[PDB]
Order: sequence, then C-alpha cells, then structure tokens
Amino acid sequence: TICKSKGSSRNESWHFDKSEPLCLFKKNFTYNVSTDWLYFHFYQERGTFYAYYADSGMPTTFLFSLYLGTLLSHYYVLPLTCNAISSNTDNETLQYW
Amino acid sequence: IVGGESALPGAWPWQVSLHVQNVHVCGGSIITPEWIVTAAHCVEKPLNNPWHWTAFAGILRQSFMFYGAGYQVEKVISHPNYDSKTKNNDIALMKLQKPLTFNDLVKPVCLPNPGMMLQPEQLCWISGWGATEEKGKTSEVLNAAKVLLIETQRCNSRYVYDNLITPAMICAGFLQGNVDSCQGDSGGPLVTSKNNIWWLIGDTSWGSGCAKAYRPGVYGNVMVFTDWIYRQMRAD
Amino acid sequence: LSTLLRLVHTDSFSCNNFDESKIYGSCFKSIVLDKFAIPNSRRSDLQLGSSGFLQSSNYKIDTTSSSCQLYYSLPAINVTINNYNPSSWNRRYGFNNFNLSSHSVVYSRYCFSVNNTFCPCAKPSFASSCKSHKPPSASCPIGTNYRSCESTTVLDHTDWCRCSCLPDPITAYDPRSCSQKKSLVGVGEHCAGFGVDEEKCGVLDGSYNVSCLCSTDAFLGWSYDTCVSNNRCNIFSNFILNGINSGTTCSNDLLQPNTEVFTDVCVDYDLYGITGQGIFKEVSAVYYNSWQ
Ligand SMILES: *[C@@H]1O[C@H](CO)[C@@H](O[C@@H]2O[C@H](CO)[C@@H](O)[C@H](O)[C@H]2NC(C)=O)[C@H](O)[C@H]1NC(C)=O
Ligand SMILES: *[C@@H]1O[C@H](CO)[C@@H](O)[C@H](O)[C@H]1NC(C)=O
Repeated sequence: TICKSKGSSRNESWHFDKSEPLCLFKKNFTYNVSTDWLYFHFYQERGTFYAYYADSGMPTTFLFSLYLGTLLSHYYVLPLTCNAISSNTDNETLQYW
Repeated sequence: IVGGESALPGAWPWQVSLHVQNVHVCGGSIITPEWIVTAAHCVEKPLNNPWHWTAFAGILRQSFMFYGAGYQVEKVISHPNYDSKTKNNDIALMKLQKPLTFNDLVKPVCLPNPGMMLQPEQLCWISGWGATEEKGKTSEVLNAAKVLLIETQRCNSRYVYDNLITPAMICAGFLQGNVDSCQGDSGGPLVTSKNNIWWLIGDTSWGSGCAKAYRPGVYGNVMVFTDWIYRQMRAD
Repeated sequence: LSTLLRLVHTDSFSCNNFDESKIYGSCFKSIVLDKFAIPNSRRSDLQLGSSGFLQSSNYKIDTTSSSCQLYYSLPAINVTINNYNPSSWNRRYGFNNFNLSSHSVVYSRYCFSVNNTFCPCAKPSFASSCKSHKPPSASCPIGTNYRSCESTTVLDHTDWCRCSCLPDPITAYDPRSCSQKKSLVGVGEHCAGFGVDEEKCGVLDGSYNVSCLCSTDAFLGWSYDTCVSNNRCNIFSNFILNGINSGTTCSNDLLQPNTEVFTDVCVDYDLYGITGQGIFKEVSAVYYNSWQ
C-alpha cells in the first residue's frame, strides 16, 4: 500500500481485476480526521462476521454483519510504502496493535 | 484469352487461322465459303498484299499446322472509312480461290439480321488462340471463355473510357477483370446463343492489358456494317 | 422494475429468451443497459432479427442469450442530441462535428473497415506524371500506404493513370481492388467508420507540404432523421443479463413494504427481525443515537 499524498516510487497494486467481481457488501463510513487513535473489533460467530469501530477512547459502535457460511482463517496488514513515514524527514512511526 | 477452358473438337467450327511468314498471326470468322471476316488494322500496309498469306480451317491444334492448307489467298477488301489514329470501322474481308468444302467439323456462322432485341447483359462466348500470361508467347490449342456485354453508356464512364467509344464499338468482358482477351487475338469471333442459333456480333479491334480490372474488352459492332458486307456480295 | 415502468412512461416492454413474470422475484448478478434514440423512419428495423441499417451498422442485438427490450418516450422539450463519430482513422484525417439541426439523430448506412496503413493520399511523384485524370496527391504522416495509382498506355494517350476505389466505395466496380472493405458490426463494438471518397481527399500538385484532409462531402454512408413524435422522442433500451438466480442484485417488489404505524391499537410488529405483539404510544426520546 502506498500513500496518496507525497507518493512513493512504486504504485499501489494489490488486486488485478479488469471488471468488478461479485461482491456481497459495500458501504462507506466516515470518521474524524483530527483524532489520534482508532479502535476496531472483528469477530465471527455461527458463520456470521461482525464489525465494530470507534474514534476516541470509547466503546466501539456497530458497523455491519455479513453472512458467509465459511470459517475464515487468516488476516494480514499490508505495509505502507511512503516518502514521508521515514524518520529522516518527518520522524513519524506507524502503529497497528 | 485468360482464364478459359480448352475447347473440345467439333465445338466452334468457324475458327479460321491467318498465318503469314509461316506462322499464325491473326484469326478470322467464316460466314460463306467465298469470304472470311477479319480485322482491318492488321491488314494494313505493307501487309496489304494478296500474296504472302495462308488460310487454315479445321486445325484443332497448332501441332498439325504444317505444309498444306486451304485455297490460295486472294485480294483483301478494307473499309474506306477506316482510320489508323482513331479506331473506327475495323472490318476486313478476305477472298479465297476455291470454295471452302464443308467438312464434318465445319459450319459457318450466320450474319445478324437487322433487328434482334439483344439482351443488355447477355452471355457471349469468345474463342481463339490467345495467351494466359504477360503478353504470352504462343498458343497451341483453342482457348474459349464466356463474357458479358457491358452497356455503351456505362463502358464510356469518366474513369475508364471517357469519350473513347464510337457508336460502332461495344465492350465485352467483366468490369472486375480476370476474364478478357490478350495480344494475338486479332479477329476473335464473338458468338452468342439466340434461339439455338449462333450470331456473330463482335470483332476484336484493340484493348488495354489482359484480364485486368477497369479495362473491359473492345469489339466492333458488325450489325452496322452488315449491309456493307452485302455490298461486297454485290461487288463479286 | 414496477417502479421503473411506472415513473418512466413505458410504451413497450418485451423479453427474449426469458419470461417477464420470472423477473418478479429473482436475482441477477449484473445488468448491462444499452440505450439510444429511435429513428421514426427506421423504427420497424428494431425488430428481433432484420437486415436493416441500424442492426448492421449501428447496434445489433444478440439473440443467443436472455435479454429484454424497452421502448419508452421522453418529453422533447428538453432533449438534446450529442452526435459523435466512433471512428479512429476518420477522425485522424480531419473529421469534425456534424452540426446539422436539433432533435435529429444520424444513423449510418454503410460501414467500412481498414487496417493501420491506409491513407487518403496519392503519391506526389506518381500523380505528377499523369497528364490525363491526375489524381490529387499530398503527404501522409510517418507510416502509411499511399493510393495505388498506375499509368497504363493507351492507343494515343501515354499518361492515362488509374487508381483504386473508383468511383465510390459504396458502388465500387471492383471491391477487391480497393483498400477499404465493407464490414458488418457484431455485438459489443461500434461502427468502424464512414466511407471515404479518395477523389475528394487532398490537393492537386502538392510538394509534400500538406496533410490528407477530406471535405465534408467526401464522407458517405449516413443519414439524419428527426425523432419528434407528439412533442416527445422515442428511446430504445436493451437490458442484457449475466446470470439467473445468482447475484446480490434482486427485485425489491417481492418484499414487505413499510406500512404506517397505529397508536392505541393492539398491533403485531415485525420490527428489525424481531416479532411480537403490543400497543404503540408516541413519546419524546433523546437517548437514541444513529446506530441505535
Ligand atoms: C467510498 O469513497 C471512496 C473515496 O471517495 C470512493 O472511491 C472513489 O470512487 C469514485 C467513483 O467510482 C472514483 O472516481 C474515485 O477515483 C474513487 N476514489 C478512490 C480514492 O478510490 C468509493 O467509490 C466510495 N464507495 C461507495 C460505495 O460509494
Ligand atoms: C379502547 O376503546 C377506546 C374507545 O373506543 C379507544 O379510544 C381505545 O383506543 C381502545 N383501546 C384499545 C387498546 O383498543
């Protein structure tokens, strides 16, 4: 994954699809960009996957539920390639616990 | 003739070969045993001589062409209204000493009567000793093909024959090409099937290219000159 | 679909290789909508299968799959037509907008396809040595094939030059001798391009200092016609499916509507997947959030 502002040498490319395949759930949510943290809750029960998210230090709120019928097994965090995250120019760090 | 099939013996019993200097140069058509129809431009000076010519009839192949032929060649008759720079009235008459004996595969064509109501796009046949290559070399057997009559008002278009067609001139062949005459077919008989009777309505005069697009054939309109032919019948 | 047919005034609606009743209560994975105006003169050419100009040069409807057709109308008071030529080689050599009139649609009558080497230009040196019927010649960009013109000898004329694509590509005597060939469009693509009259392209005696520009009259194979009927314009649309009984996109008509609530009356509720019975009474609350 690359950054939109102050783009890196390469380009963001994680999927190759000429057309949009069959998707099950698509929505867009908003959040405050002035916050300093973000909290996420993900889990599954009886084949139903739930999602929760929150901006500040408060209990998370409902996002959505999805019926898949299959038990997922793996998750991953794509590294961010940017020309500004390096500590040489901005002294910033990425944190994802 | 390019793109034509071989003519079987006893199919077109009117192919008369005119050979000068012991080699065939021009063809002809037989209507009466005393007169042969040929081209006038090929009989011009200095070739306009009663001698130094030979007529061959019934020769189904060039291999049989050798010493021994028909009767002697008499004087030639040309249309006084013919010209060299402008192609017009290209009809010549050849006379023979002895009459042509009608053999098995010998049958003269009938002259077209004034008034026939010919079809505009009518299929006709052209037979002779032509070529199938670039100007060709020779011809050892009879070659015959079929063509169509292009309209006069259509053949003289501004892109092909703009102001180059006389009232006594017709076009035979295909506009797309690949089927036409070539060099050496002087006097090619143009016969058509009408009421189970063959009629001679064309005569090879000139042309451009051989079996090419946008270049149809050129033939003379004999029906206009038929009366003049009868004039020769009043002469001899 | 019922709301769509109700809001938009539908004049005719049919379906090929599928039933209209089966649409009510099904799910399609994807839908492709192809819409365009309807010419008044050639409306009957919109039948399922015909050798018309519209189906052979503008848009053909494939009958090997389940699809639907919808002819509807639209108030001609605010209808504007944006005409364009989806041809690359035609636009390359100097094509421009039609600008004929308003409330008029243009349909192509003949389609011609070419390769990436054609040029409506003759050779300057070849056209210079033509004292009879000299074709116009000019320069082409880097990489093309000039007009095939050959000088043939005649009885007295020695500068008679012929070319290809004569007289016109619509009524050419020898189609095999011309570069551009008539082609029929299939399903999915647009028209290749209009006809090009090589006799009206370029200038005479050009010393390789002018491109090959054809006049507006040099393009043939199209006709414009009005589309106004009873102060309205007729528009055709084609719905192509991609799957039956498979897909997230379903029909909302076969669902439960949102009825009106009733107070002080014992009512059976099915609220948010939770069923029950009870009475409703209006009250003022402030503790409800967006997600709650
Ligand atoms: C959610 O928001 C994103 C960002 O605004 C949308 O992504 C844009 O979509 C439009 C239309 O397809 C494109 O022209 C943009 O290039 C997209 N931008 C980015 C950054 O991807 C996305 O479409 C929205 N999702 C929904 C369901 O509306
Ligand atoms: C009982 O009847 C009264 C008068 O008809 C009516 O106003 C009220 O809503 C009724 N209550 C119920 C629960 O049906």
